[PDB]
Amino acid sequence: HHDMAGVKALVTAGGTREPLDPVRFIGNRSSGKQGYAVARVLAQRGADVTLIAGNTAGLIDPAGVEMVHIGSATQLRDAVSKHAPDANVLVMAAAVADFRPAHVAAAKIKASEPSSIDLVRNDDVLAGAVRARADGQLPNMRAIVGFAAEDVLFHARAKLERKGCDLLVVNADGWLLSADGTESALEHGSKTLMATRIVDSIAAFLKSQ
Amino acid sequence: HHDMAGVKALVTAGGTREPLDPVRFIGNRSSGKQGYAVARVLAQRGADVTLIAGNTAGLIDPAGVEMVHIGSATQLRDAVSKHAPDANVLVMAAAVADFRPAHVAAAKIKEPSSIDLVRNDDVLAGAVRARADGQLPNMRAIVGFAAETGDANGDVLFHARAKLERKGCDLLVVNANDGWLLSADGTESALEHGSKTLMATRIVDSIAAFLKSQ
Ligand SMILES: Nc1ccn([C@@H]2O[C@H](COP(=O)(O)OP(=O)(O)OP(=O)(O)O)[C@@H](O)[C@H]2O)c(=O)n1
Ligand SMILES: Nc1ccn([C@@H]2O[C@H](COP(=O)(O)OP(=O)(O)OP(=O)(O)O)[C@@H](O)[C@H]2O)c(=O)n1
Ligand SMILES: O=C(O)C(=O)c1cn(-c2ccc(O)cc2)c2ccc(-c3ccccc3)cc12
Ligand SMILES: O=C(O)C(=O)c1cn(-c2ccc(O)cc2)c2ccc(-c3ccccc3)cc12
Ligand SMILES: [Ca+2]
Ligand SMILES: [Ca+2]
Repeated sequence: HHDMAGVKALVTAGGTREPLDPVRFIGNRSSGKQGYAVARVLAQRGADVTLIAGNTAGLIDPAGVEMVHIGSATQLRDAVSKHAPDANVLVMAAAVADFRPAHVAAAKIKASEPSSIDLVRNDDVLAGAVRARADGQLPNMRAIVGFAAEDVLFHARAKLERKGCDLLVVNADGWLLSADGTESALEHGSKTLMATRIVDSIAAFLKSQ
Repeated sequence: HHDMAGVKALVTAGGTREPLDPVRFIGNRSSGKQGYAVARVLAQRGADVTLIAGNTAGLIDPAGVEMVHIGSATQLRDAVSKHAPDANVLVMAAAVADFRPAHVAAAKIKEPSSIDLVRNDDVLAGAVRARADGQLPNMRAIVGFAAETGDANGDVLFHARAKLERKGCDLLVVNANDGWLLSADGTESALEHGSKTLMATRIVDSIAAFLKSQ
């Protein structure tokens, strides 16, 4: 029915774009459609949803959802730090870029030997939240959900353990891993059907607390 | 009303994406909207339009336009080499990536090594040379695009004119009034801002004009 009534949820979706200069960047192919699906299903089940959106300009804003638009992985981090204290549930569906150019040209780049692009690591927003909650800075946080693309279960359970989040959605082959040792598989169906299985898992996790 | 009837037009639009692995890539912010609008305005005036499209702002295939979807700059070059002998008009509105990664992983990449790069071919320049070398007998108009600005190395117009001269195309459509239509005869025409549809009309009108002089 409306099991997420009154629940404050913060969702990230899409891929980030790390500028090389004002027009070029490093991007990824994540559509963010799956992240929009969870936000939509959450708003559909009563949650007060805020959505931070990356490279998703051609998607429809989900109904009833407060939209936050970002560009790079660092802008996403700032937006998460800004909105996370108000959330009871955080869903990190963005394909956040793992690295960024070490230098950003303030102008568009233009004849002999090609340059290489030095890289620097971007901050792990999901770990930083897991740490903030463990440091008592996120008293409202009842659920932190991560995503992973990957024996997948070997990599998946190891990644769930390293992130320290409450649930890991891997391949969304597709599985719902709980820190409780629960393993469920995600029947590869529609993005709506998988967004229902995730929120089913979230509402379920919230009740055990 | 149908001035491009019987004209075979080959159009490129959008930005290319140069893969590092299956999920990451190097791209640019090109929407493809002006390139699609020219393809649309060409087909509506009777042309047999083929549109080679890379990354766009989520644009819809125009009706009555033959679509070819490409990813990287090398795939765009191959697609243009394949279709150019049949085209009478080439409109290179795509932002073709000048470089691509030296190595592509077939799987994703879990300290980091920098990204080595290798240059991509200049697809528009190769078309100008092929026609000047007689390999494109049907090609009557070659059109390039440029987004230029004024900097410590020269005013926008200087950069724009230099780009027309180095490329050697018949027309250079320059954005920066919105921009310029520079012809290979030394003709220069401001591009008045309008919708992408209206500006596509001033462009095709310029192309039709050049084709009449040709
Ligand atoms: N800088 C980053 C990178 C990832 N994540 C989040 O952590 C999960 C990681 O996804 P994954 O693709 O596995 O990224 P990595 O943890 O870096 O793993 P790998 O590089 O091996 O793919 C996702 O929820 C993503 O939103 C994040 O918050 N900040
Ligand atoms: N590898 C490339 C690069 C550019 N172009 C084409 O050439 C025209 C001019 O693009 P532009 O990038 O403006 O020319 P460059 O010489 O790459 O510009 P710059 O030297 O300013 O970077 C465009 O129509 C584009 O489609 C191309 O065909 N192949
Ligand atoms: O030099 C040029 O004329 C030139 O176009 C480029 C130079 N870089 C570049 C070199 C080294 C580096 O560290 C950072 C950047 C480019 C990067 C990307 C693109 C591109 C990609 C996709 C679509 C369109 C354009 C084009 C260029
Ligand atoms: O079709 C589009 O709108 C698009 O994406 C464009 C990509 N380039 C482009 C960018 C860099 C480059 O090196 C090569 C090509 C453009 C250049 C000019 C214009 C344009 C021209 C006239 C009026 C309005 C816009 C539009 C594009
Ligand atoms: Ca990653
Ligand atoms: Ca260029």
